[PDB]
Amino acid sequence: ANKGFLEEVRKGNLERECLEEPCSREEAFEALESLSATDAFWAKYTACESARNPREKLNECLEGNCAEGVGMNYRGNVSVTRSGIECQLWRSRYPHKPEINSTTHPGADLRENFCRNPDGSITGPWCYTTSPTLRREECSVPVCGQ
Ligand SMILES: CCCCCCCCCCCCCCC(O)OC[C@@H](O)COP(=O)(O)OC[C@H](N)C(=O)O
Ligand SMILES: *[C@@H]1O[C@H](CO)[C@@H](O[C@@H]2O[C@H](CO)[C@@H](O)[C@H](O)[C@H]2NC(C)=O)[C@H](O)[C@H]1NC(C)=O
Ligand SMILES: *[C@@H]1O[C@H](CO)[C@@H](O)[C@H](O)[C@H]1NC(C)=O
Ligand SMILES: [Ca+2]
Ligand SMILES: [Ca+2]
Ligand SMILES: [Ca+2]
Ligand SMILES: [Ca+2]
Ligand SMILES: [Ca+2]
Ligand SMILES: [Ca+2]
Ligand SMILES: [Ca+2]
Ligand SMILES: [Cl-]
Ligand SMILES: [Cl-]
Ligand SMILES: [Cl-]
Repeated sequence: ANKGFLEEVRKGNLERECLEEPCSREEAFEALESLSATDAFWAKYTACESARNPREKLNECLEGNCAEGVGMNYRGNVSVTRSGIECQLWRSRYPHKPEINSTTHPGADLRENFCRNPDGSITGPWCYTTSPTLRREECSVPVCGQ
């Protein structure tokens, strides 16, 4: 947050400016050292608004081992779908040509074949499946706070 006066003379600090106070994308950018880091942080940050209080809740959401809300914040290592289908590598173009990837969604952390919810799918974190007949399916990930 920018209370207006001279705080902006200080070098950006993520803890002070974004975690101890709400911040704008530009503030986050100033506090971080790259666009990559900014895209990643901003995606995790916005996906955790429903959990900014208390800090323990916010930190858990940002860590992303559990899904908050619809799970756009999820960054865990589950790579199998609900029905048990092994997830397809996000970077692979087979058996399904991904409409969603690193380019269309930077900061979504679409690594390997881990489940993610880059488009805010209502059924939670998902992944393109290795089954030729099923393009994508949601995964079973633990919900934050339960
Ligand atoms: C330099 C003073 C300018 C303000 C003139 C108003 C009258 C005097 C009252 C003083 C209170 C307001 C101080 C505001 C100001 O300029 O902030 C100085 C900054 O350098 C401090 O920055 P920083 O610690 O990052 O921001 C404040 C915020 N509570 C935080 O934790 O981020
Ligand atoms: C979750 O998955 C990540 C990503 O594969 C694992 O971290 C990687 O671990 C390898 C060693 O096995 C390192 O070479 C990589 O640098 C790590 N990837 C990065 C840069 O994040 C991590 O160990 C896994 N943890 C769990 C929960 O199993
Ligand atoms: C992302 O998708 C676009 C078109 O959908 C494609 O041009 C690009 O090569 C893809 N890259 C990834 C993230 O695999
Ligand atoms: Ca501030
Ligand atoms: Ca600021
Ligand atoms: Ca700043
Ligand atoms: Ca602090
Ligand atoms: Ca403050
Ligand atoms: Ca600024
Ligand atoms: Ca700036
Ligand atoms: Cl396809
Ligand atoms: Cl990868
Ligand atoms: Cl899905």
